[PDB]
Parts: sequence; C-alpha cells; structure tokens
Amino acid sequence: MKRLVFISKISEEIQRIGKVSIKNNQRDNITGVLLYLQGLFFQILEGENEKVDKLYKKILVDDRHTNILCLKTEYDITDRMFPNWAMKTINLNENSELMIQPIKSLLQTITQSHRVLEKYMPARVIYLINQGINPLTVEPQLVEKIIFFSDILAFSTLTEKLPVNEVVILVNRYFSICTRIISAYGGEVTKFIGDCVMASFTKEQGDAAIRTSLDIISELKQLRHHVEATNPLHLLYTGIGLSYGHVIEGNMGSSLKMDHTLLGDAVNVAARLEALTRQLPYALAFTAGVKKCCQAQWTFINLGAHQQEAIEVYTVNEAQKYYDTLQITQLIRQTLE
Amino acid sequence: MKRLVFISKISEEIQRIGKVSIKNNQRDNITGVLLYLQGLFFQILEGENEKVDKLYKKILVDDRHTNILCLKTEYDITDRMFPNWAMKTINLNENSELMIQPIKSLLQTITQSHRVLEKYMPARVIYLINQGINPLTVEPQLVEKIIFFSDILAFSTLTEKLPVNEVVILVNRYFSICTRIISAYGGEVTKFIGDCVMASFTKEQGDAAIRTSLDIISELKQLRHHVEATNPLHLLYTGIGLSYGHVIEGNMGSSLKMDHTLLGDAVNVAARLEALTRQLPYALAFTAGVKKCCQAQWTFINLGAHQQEAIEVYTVNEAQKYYDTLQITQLIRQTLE
Ligand SMILES: Cc1cc2nc3c(=O)[nH]c(=O)nc-3n(C[C@H](O)[C@H](O)[C@H](O)COP(=O)(O)O)c2cc1C
Ligand SMILES: Cc1cc2nc3c(=O)[nH]c(=O)nc-3n(C[C@H](O)[C@H](O)[C@H](O)COP(=O)(O)O)c2cc1C
Repeated sequence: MKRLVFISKISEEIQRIGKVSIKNNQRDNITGVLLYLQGLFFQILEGENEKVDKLYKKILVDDRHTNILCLKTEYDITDRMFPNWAMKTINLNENSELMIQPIKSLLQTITQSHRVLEKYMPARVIYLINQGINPLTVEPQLVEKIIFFSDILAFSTLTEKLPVNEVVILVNRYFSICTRIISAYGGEVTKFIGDCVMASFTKEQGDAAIRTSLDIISELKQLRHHVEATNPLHLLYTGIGLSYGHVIEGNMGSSLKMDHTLLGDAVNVAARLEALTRQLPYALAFTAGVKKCCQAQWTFINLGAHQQEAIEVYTVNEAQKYYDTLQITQLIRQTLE
Repeated sequence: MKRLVFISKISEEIQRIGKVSIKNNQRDNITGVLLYLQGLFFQILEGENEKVDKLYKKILVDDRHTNILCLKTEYDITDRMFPNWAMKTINLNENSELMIQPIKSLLQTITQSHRVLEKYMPARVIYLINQGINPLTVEPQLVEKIIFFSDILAFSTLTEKLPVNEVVILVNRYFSICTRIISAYGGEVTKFIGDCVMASFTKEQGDAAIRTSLDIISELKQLRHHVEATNPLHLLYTGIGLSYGHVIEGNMGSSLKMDHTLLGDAVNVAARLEALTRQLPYALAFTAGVKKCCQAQWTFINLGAHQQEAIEVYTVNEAQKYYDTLQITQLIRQTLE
C-alpha cells in the first residue's frame, strides 16, 4: 500500500467533493481525510500504490484548488490510518468548540507560515519534497546540465540613477519574465544572483534552452516599446550565456543554513559567456557542448575561441542585436538626468 | 495588549512547566495554550504588551527547548483567544481519540515540513518572521552595509580531482566554518554562490568583519595540519574581500519564486577584492570605506589602487600569507594524482 499527504489553496461545493470521493474511494478501496480551514485544503490518502496514484493525478488537475504541495509520502505501509473513512470531510470552520480551537489556530498559523517559506525555496527542493524525497539527507549526485545565465545590461547604471522602488519594480519585472519562460520550457531556476538569473536545463533541452533565451530577449524588446520612455522598463536589456557539462547537484551547508545548488566549472563558463555578450553583436552566447544537445535546425554562428584553455563560442542568427552595447549604456545614462 | 505564537524543539517535566506558567501568568495577567506533540512545543501567549514581552525573553533562554521560531505576532489585540486559561497544557500525545487524530497528524506533518524549509531560508527572512514582519510585503530599503565575500582557493582544481562526496564533505565543512564565525560576530549570511559565501555586517561592525576574516583564515590553517595529508581538507584555503557602501535590501522575484538579497555596486566590489587576493600576498583585501568603519588599532597596509574608476585597496598585517598562490595551486594538483 501507500499513503501521501498534501495541502492546496482553494480557488456547499465541498459537499459535492466528498460525495464523490466516498464512492470512488471504495470503488478503488481507498481511505483518508479531507480538512478545510481558512481557504486551504489538507488531505491524507492511503491505499494500494497503483490505486492511490491513479487518484492523485486526477486530483492534481482538479481546478477547484491550486498551489498543490504534496508534503509527505509513505511507501508500503501496512496499517491504514483511517480504515473506516473512505473519505471523511472535516470542515474545521464549522467547529466552534473550545478544546479544538488551539489546535485549529496552530494548524492555521504553521500552514500559512509554511506557504510563505515555499516561495523562497529552491525549485529542486520543492520538487524533491513533492516526490517524497527528503532534501536534507538526499545524496548530492553528479549530473549533466545545460547551465543558463542571464543578467541586466548596464544594471549598475540603472541602480545608479533610479530611486530604490523603481529599481525593485524593474528587477522584479525582469525576474517574473525570466522565470515564467524558463519554467515554461522545462528548465529549473537555481537561484538569483543580484541582477542575474541562474537556471539549468537537461541535455535533451538544448533547443528549449535557446528558445528560452530568444523568448526572453523578445519579451524585453516588446516591453521596451510597450511602455512610455520615462518608464525605467524602457531601458531593460539582457544577455544570456549557455554552457554544458557535468555539475554536482545537491545540498550544501551547515545545520544552521542549507542551500541546494549546482557546482562545476560549467557554471563559471555560462557566466563568462553571459558577460561576453557585452562585447558581442549578439545577446546569446553558448558553448559547442550546448550546440551538441540542440536537435533543431538552428543557424549556428561561430564567434571564435575565447578565454584557462580557450573554448569555442557560438550563437544563433536570431540573437543578433539592433543595438551597440556602449550606445545603450550611454543612452541609459543620458535618459536618467 | 499583544499576542504571539512560537514553536520550538524539546531537548512529567512539562508538568513542572505549566505549574509555573499558571502562577506567573496570573501574576502578570497572561493567557494562552502550550501544546506538546512529537518533541515539539507550540505556544500562544497574549496580554499587555510590556508583560507579554517580559515573559518571552525569559522563555527564549529556557534550556528545555531550542530552535525557537516565533511565527506570528499580533499587536494591540482587543479580544483574548483563551480568556480563561492562564496557561493550558495540551499533551497531544496523550490524546488517542478518533476525531482529533487527523488534525493531530496534519499539525505534525506541516510543522515538520516547516522546520525543514527554515534551513533553506535567508537569515534576514527568518529574522523578519521572528520580529512579526511579513517578508513578502516588506518594502525594500536602501541600507548601509559592509559586504563580505569569501571563496575557496583553486576550488575548480578541487572539483577537478576529488570524487563528488569529498567535494561535498569539503564544501560543507568550509560553509560550516564560515557561517559559524560570521554569525558569531554578528553578521548575516546573504547566500551561497557555489564555493562563495556572501555576508553583510553593519557599519558599526568593521572590526568584527576583519576579525571574522582572520578567524576563518585561522581555522582553515589549523584544520590543514589537524588532518592527515590524504584528507582533501588538507588543501582548503580561502580569500576574503570586504567592501562598504549603500545597497538595496529586500525581496525580489515573482509569485512563483522569491529571494531576499542585497543589490548595489559594493556587492561587486567585495567580490572583485576577494578575487584580487589570488594575486596578493594577503588573504584579505578591503576598501577604504571598510577601513573607516574600523575603530580598532589595526595595522592597515595599503595595496595601492586597482580596477571603472580605480579604488584604493587595504589589508591588515595579520592577513599576510606564508604561501604563494600558484604554489598552493600546483601543490593541490600534484597531491591529487
Ligand atoms: C481536495 C480534493 C480531494 C479529492 N479527493 C478525492 C478522493 O479522495 N477520491 C476521489 O475519488 N476523488 C477525489 N477528488 C475529486 C476527483 O476529481 C475525482 O476523482 C473525479 O471527479 C472522478 O471522476 P471520474 O469518476 O469520472 O473518473 C478530490 C477533489 C479535491 C478538490
Ligand atoms: C515552552 C515553555 C513555555 C513557557 N511558558 C511560560 C509562561 O507562559 N508563563 C510563565 O510565567 N513561564 C513560562 N515558562 C517558564 C519560564 O522559564 C518562567 O517564566 C520562569 O521560570 C520564571 O522564573 P521567575 O519566577 O523566578 O522569574 C515557559 C517555559 C517553556 C519551556
């Protein structure tokens, strides 16, 4: 058998949910409980492994709730936790009694706090937590990654002139755009380094990594002529480095502070290729290793060898600029005065 | 009045706790509940602001529990949540009844999950959460920081030779040492960047920032002759850059991913000074701005001007090396073969 636990955010209607679960959970011989408290669901489900999983994939796509996080998975259990409840619904709001109110209030406060912490988490950890894996004890492994690096053109002159709030508005907008597109193509964001976005793709995701690069460049171009001139967003440009190689993926740090990152020379290479694009007529630079993972009929352009042994640099025709890097940089400064 | 909520980890004895709280919580006219479940405390406390705070400082130093996190603070409440319980203790393990078991199990699972997420958190966020501040809505502010940067000497040759697990053992040991010392002197760690540790100190913490730098250098020296030669730890060296200036402190990112970092040119400067020490006869390099925040009678040594306008670089005599940077680097490589 098998048992999992998840939480989710909602979007008499819950009564239609439990009427169903009961019938289907006997049809497939399942038990568990559904709690509702302050617009959040909590569910425990237990039963034969194939039957419990056929159900939770159905649950994942139910549009009655969002931001689903599976906290816990127990494999090959032997004793059910609620053998007599096909699916028991406990509306924790209807309960007004004294002795459940403390536990009611704490469940609310921990889970809400929890939901806030989730947004500062490494995507990989949240993924591990969903798959039942313990992030703190997982063993760091050597994996093959495409490494992605993007940051803001002449950002230090954007921070130089704008007031703090426009800086933040601008950085957050940049980060929204980057992560939405990376995540849509199947990449994972590793972390933010100042103005920089570090991500990874798999070795079957070369095309998706170039497409990600071009799309970001594209949305920033549209964004610049969508807004008025006096909007700092009018001044937002990026350059993107891709590398490929082996990296160590895992957790690092002491008891008092943990991080779940990627170590390996390819990390440095993508960052240097990213910075290389400030001297290139292209916004995207990548290695030959990235090119090998690319199946699509890209028009690859060779930018020669660069720097402790030199490496070959490539780009695609679609990453060409219609601007000069020191032109944009003096233009940014002239605008802000 | 005022009300807070915290959780902590434990180290009939709980019976001695509640017997006390009751008497003192009436003495100072306080109410709330204490839950115990699977080696974790949960407490809600409410009352007049001066009285509730005199108590929680006492609680913080009680050695019966550790890893105390205050989740929630409510200011100037008007209605108490438990007006009749000076301090009601609910041992959630003693309860075996059916209808509390689901809520019992969920409270356990969320809070445990919670505890795991806390270890991937920005120190500043955990601090904000403790002080009652909402991290997601706090407004990013411009602050004066000493910026700290440390990373591992010729790390790319350590990753080149050692197997993955020795890399991780070695990085984790480095990070334990760095964060323990930074945190002891009063700094905060911002994040980890690969082999790099980024931290900040206040402008009244110059001496503490140099002391932090020297102590780390010191512990790594001791560590190298404490271990056998064949231990990768025998090969672990660091360089440290300090800068000073204005940075933006706050949260950045989209709904789907949030980070709580420091933006500003001083971040880049400390990183470049850090890298500068690979060509210097010292392991610590800092700006004149850092020197100004230093009150202690340091023997400051001037390393000239470096690089887009050049800045003056300083170090202290105590940061001198007894090694050559390219000697250690070829020595590391020779060892590993
Ligand atoms: C929070 C939540 C929990 C649910 N739990 C169950 C459950 O335990 N068992 C179940 O059969 N359906 C559950 N559902 C509803 C599923 O969508 C359901 O399996 C589906 O409507 C079945 O459709 P079908 O019989 O046509 O295949 C749940 C829905 C929600 C929102
Ligand atoms: C989890 C926990 C909760 C506590 N809650 C209270 C409380 O609510 N009120 C209280 O007076 N003491 C509480 N204490 C114990 C304090 O240490 C206590 O105030 C102290 O022993 C008083 O000493 P004094 O009367 O000599 O000043 C708590 C201790 C623990 C571990």
